[PDB]
Amino acid sequence: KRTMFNEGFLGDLHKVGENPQAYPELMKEHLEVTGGKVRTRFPPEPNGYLHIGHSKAIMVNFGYAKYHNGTCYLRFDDTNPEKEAPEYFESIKRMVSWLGFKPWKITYSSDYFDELYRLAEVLIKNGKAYVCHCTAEEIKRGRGIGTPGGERYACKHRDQSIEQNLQEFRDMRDGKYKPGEAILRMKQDLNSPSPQMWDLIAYRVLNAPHPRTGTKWRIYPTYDFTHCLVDSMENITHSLCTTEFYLSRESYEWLCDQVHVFRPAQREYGRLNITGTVLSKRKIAQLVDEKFVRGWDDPRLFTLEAIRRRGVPPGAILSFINTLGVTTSTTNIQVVRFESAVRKYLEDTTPRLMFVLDPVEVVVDNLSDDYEELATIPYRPGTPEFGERTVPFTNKFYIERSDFSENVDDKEFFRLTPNQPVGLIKVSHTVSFKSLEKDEAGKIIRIHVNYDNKKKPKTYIQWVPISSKYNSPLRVTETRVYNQLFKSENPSSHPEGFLKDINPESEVVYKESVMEHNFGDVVKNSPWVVDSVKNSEFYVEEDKDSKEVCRFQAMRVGYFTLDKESTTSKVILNRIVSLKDATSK
Ligand SMILES: [Br-]
Ligand SMILES: [Cl-]
Ligand SMILES: [Zn+2]
Repeated sequence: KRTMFNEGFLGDLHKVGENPQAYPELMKEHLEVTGGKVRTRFPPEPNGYLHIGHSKAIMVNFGYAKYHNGTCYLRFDDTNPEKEAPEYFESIKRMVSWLGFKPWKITYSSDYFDELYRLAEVLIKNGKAYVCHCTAEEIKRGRGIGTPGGERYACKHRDQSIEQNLQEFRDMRDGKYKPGEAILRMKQDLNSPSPQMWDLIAYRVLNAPHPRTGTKWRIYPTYDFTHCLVDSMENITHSLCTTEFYLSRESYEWLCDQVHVFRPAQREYGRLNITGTVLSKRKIAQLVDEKFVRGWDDPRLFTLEAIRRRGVPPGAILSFINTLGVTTSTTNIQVVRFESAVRKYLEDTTPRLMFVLDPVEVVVDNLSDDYEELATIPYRPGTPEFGERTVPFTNKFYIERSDFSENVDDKEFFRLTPNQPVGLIKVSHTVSFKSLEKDEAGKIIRIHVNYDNKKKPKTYIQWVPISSKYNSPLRVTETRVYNQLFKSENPSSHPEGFLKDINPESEVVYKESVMEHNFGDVVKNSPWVVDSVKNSEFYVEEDKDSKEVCRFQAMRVGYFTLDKESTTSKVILNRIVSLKDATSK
């Protein structure tokens, strides 16, 4: 019964209405508005695509609310003016939804600019802010900073009367200062040992339009100003951020107290750090721009869009996050570890098909054209709810080129050779080599065998029959096999730069693979959900029309799903992950 929500960091969280206040009477309205129910928020900046790390923030905030029958905001933190970029907003919405969560309301930090400005005047009127005209360097010097440790002291602006500050702030608003010539600073404590109390900048002059508020504003608040005040206005009961910002909790609470508003409870958890890839917008941008990957959703990347297109089930991500647990400590996870978790999840949940990447035609010389041995095969052993299907064994079929070898002295090779018969999955007898045919280039184009129907074979291989009756094979136009994008676990530390740690074989494309005809029924009945998952607390209902929900295990090959670009006419598969953890090879 124990999950991340009732133990560790989330388990130790306060109850609604039991977090400390500077002013006692403010809790009353808080409880009235919240109704004593949990209110969290997911407040991403809509200036980029979300990556795997954000899955933890999503699950933590939406999950905690859900667990307590409360609500979670989806708040676009658009505090800073930016160029229009709708794609980021919609992607964020899709990813939240993809992971199975629902915002009770969607808001923007910019929705509160009017109230934020008012509170800024309140802060000034309470003698807790001043208008400063110091340059960036003069501000650094006042903070004892090009190395730190120096003496700290106030500028002359800090002593300004309330009247002067208020007038100058209104002049900032009305465009009487150029950008940088004036800022509103919080009047905190320059003698404090904490940098977050060194008179933080609250408002800047930017003279730039805003997508939501147009040309209305010449001045904008900073994150230091907006985050706690918006949390307060939205009556957040649990403001959950990463420990990366633990130091700012002091100034977070200070600001609320200075303008006499409800003081929300900011509590910090350790973020998820994925190593073995690159997550910065600038570096991924380089990969995309220079064509190292196909785009921002390329399956080799660890953006959430990429992970979705790759075929990683959303429930696997949720389960993974829960297993790691949530505490004040960061979770530092290798790509290999994440991929192992996905692999195990897929092994528990996927239907199993016979699929041949690089097919070689096999002809059975001693079987008639009307011979048909119907092999009925469960979609997944030990999973009755997945049912079964049938595959016709005829006198013509395809096997993997890698499942035949002419080298009869290779004691490690357990498949088909001229001196060694091979078994076929769910087929009664083995097949034995008779002859082969090559083209001028020496490539094998056909193998003749006998069906040994009148000593056990070393292994049983997959096969795809040629059978017009059952429209077999299903022909796959393109199969994209993905390996590690980088050769090392720390690409950014590569001498010649991270781009030089790229793995040349990160994407291997196979053309004209062949698949058993029952793939059609697999597609039709996707997603395939085992009972254990259906009844778990991490079940995510997926869109049955999404391509990526068509996940399956290709026996002896790996785990695959349909790519975004796939169609019935031109089937395109992505390999989600290989069958097994790495070997020395
Ligand atoms: Br955060
Ligand atoms: Cl490649
Ligand atoms: Zn100053």
